[PDB]
Amino acid sequence: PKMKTHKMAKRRIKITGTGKVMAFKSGKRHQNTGKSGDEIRGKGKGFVLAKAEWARMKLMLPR
Amino acid sequence: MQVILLEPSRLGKTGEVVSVKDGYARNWLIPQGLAVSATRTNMKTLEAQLRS
Amino acid sequence: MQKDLHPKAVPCKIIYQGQVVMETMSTRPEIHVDVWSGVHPFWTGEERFLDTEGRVDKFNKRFGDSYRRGSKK
Amino acid sequence: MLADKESLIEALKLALSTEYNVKRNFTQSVEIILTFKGIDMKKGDLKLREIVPLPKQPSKAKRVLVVPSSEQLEYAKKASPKVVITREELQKLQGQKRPVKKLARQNEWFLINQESMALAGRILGPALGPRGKFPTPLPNTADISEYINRFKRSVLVKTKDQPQVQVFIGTEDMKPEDLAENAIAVLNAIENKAKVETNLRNIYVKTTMGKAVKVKR
RNA sequence: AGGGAACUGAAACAUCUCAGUACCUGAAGGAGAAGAAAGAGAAUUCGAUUCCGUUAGUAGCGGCGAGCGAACCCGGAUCAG
RNA sequence: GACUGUAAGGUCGUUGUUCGUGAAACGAUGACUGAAUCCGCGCGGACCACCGCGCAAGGCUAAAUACUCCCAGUGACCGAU
RNA sequence: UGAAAAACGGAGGCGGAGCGAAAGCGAGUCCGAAUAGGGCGGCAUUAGUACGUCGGGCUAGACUCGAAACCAGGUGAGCUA
RNA sequence: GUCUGGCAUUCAACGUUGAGACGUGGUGCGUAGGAUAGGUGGGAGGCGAAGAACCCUGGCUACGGCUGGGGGGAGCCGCCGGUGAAAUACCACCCUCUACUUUUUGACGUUGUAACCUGAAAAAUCACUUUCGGGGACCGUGCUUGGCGGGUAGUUUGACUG
Repeated sequence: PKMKTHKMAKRRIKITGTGKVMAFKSGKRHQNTGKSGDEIRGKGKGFVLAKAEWARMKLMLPR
Repeated sequence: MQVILLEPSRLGKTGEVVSVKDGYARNWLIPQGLAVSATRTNMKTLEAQLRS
Repeated sequence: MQKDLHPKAVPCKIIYQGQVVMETMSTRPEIHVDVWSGVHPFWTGEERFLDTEGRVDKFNKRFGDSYRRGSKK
Repeated sequence: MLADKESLIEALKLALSTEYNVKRNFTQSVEIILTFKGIDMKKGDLKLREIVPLPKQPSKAKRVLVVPSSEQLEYAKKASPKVVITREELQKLQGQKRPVKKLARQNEWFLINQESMALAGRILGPALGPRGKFPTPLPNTADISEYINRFKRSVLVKTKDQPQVQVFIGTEDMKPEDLAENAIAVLNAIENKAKVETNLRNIYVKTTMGKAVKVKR
């Protein structure tokens, strides 16, 4: 019995193997976006640090 | 059902597949001398009630 | 027992549980209701197999004027 | 499949009477005309342009014009249509002006040999907008003659812009009751070929020059 | 089948989970219930219900919250009018 | 052996279904529509186009799945608060 | 089969190159005008997995108990009326 | 619960504004075409004792058109015509579009009787009510709506805290 929380079963979930796990960086986007130009090139699996223990109950059985 | 008619004295007399009233032929137009169709005699006696 | 309509009747299901002004648009609604009811038809009749008194229905006399059992009133 | 065999009975078979038609000099033909609802013609479903000849052999019905060659001339006139030429000895319909409209207006079906799509095509064929005529092929045989007969007495339904299922079929003096299967080999026949099944408007039928009748579902 | 709440959880909290559950009332055999059809599937295949086996604990659902959860491939009892 | 074994889709309000119902056909109801009527008709998750299959119309189907009042026999339990 | 069994059994999922919304791509990878960068097959590399007791946790009241309060049904009102 | 709208157990008619269809059909000014064109198949003969060339004349004209009668009473129209996106009438014609001879539809007001209920006759307040007076589409149930409503319900009502 495991539900796998589908929401945060989307986003980053894919596993790596024998190195480091992914994440999501997430900036602000949306409106008034007329400035900045760096994270503009930095968005996807923005690694957090190591807090990927919570997320597991999100999914971990036949993706 | 098929309406039809033969007993006149009120709006023509011939037969027809039209029902002005809300289906109330046989509920008032039968217990006072009428009939107003209620059988199958209009797939006979509607071909077989006009010849010569 | 000479209560419900001889035909088929309606009762024994039917509830509510609707909302109050909100149908997916601005703000997720609450709920507010969640209760019981039921439905019944009407009168007028003549005869069919097994005479007692009469109850009939609504949508059971309109086209219900063929499957008789012995009558002509 | 407008209807089964029993459809063109009381629909297309009436001319002998009084108040109805007219007692002319010679017996006429029969007409089939309907009345449609609106118009639509370029992506879906109209324009009936089929290959529907006729089994039985009537009389001088429609006319044909042939542009064979020099080895297929006389053997392409066994029906006395209008006029047939050859190949080389045929360059009169590409010089004048008005006289050109005398070999395309009164010729219903065509029987042009497969070796003539220009000498008579854009000159007296697909150019006829109103009449709606064009060139059609022939069977695959080293002989071209009988196909001429099995094509004139035929009946075509030109596509254009008229709200009516015009379905010529022959005449009316011999045995009009010959619709035992010939009439069934025209409209009703087209059902294992075309792509149809439901939705055209009402169906009408009538006499020639008198009044109009009706059909049924 | 007529049948219908509810303490709880969401760390409180009307859609919700309990669910159609407590209870009432009707039926017969110790078998009734779905079960041979205006059908499931999907490569241009396969027939009669249900159960568990495996999937899928996937798709979806969803104060988008906990949460409920088929069909795609599978066994036998049965592969019978 | 005594009988004779072959005469309804739909709209609006909604319950369910996994689907809290809305970006979706499908069970059905509250008042309105009983059309199609056969190469016509039911849907593939609204519709367009083509395919797939099934045809108003009423049920029987034992066998297993799930049950545990009684009759033998059977288990690394208690011990007559 | 049968007072053990058991081989027979790929329904099947987990490990498995990955990344990418995914598509799809590809032993290399999302950016677009792309030697400079985070992850990866990679790699001075475990590619593993199943049984058991067991670290925490989990689907359940399932560490037990102590609350006045909400409900279905049913019982007398000979208590005060 | 109570206040309001929607269809049926409320039938022909009647003074009716609106509305859909069937029927004739029916506005269209690119010269010219006997003639000012978004039309097809059939076609050899179209109109006329239900009165047809021609004239007077009244109504919407960006100046095309929609009808009668009478004045003249037995005379006007298809084909080798041209040009036009097309040659035509007779049976049809969809478009922005119309006034009725029929039908259906909120109706406002008016007679009658087929839902219904209140006063005699057969064991007398129900149940049949037999001819019942009666008024009659009203009273009302259904699903939907708005308002009110602590009548009833689940919760919040935040917390901090020298």
